[PDB]
Amino acid sequence: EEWSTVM
Amino acid sequence: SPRVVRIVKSESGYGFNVRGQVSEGGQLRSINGELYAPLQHVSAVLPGGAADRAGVRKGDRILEVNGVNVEGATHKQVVDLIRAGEKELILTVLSV
Repeated sequence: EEWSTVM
Repeated sequence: SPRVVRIVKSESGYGFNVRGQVSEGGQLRSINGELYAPLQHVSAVLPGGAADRAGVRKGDRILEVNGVNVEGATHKQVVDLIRAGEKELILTVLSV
């Protein structure tokens, strides 16, 4: 389970 | 080799995406032949954004955020560390 977040 | 980059937010935030596991720890995997626990990585770099201008590249693995070791870290830990400063971010990254 991977998440991607905009920084 | 690992290197340190300093990034100051622009209009557009820092201009990168971070991707990786939700959990803590897990299966070891080498990066450039060096053994590590799972590492979050840079999944996107906004052209012309702050991260791009600091030399961050797609695929860079994140070893430290703001001087804190994030080997094996959860995604939340890394996101929260990136958010620690109001405008400045220091990363230790490893390009692949």
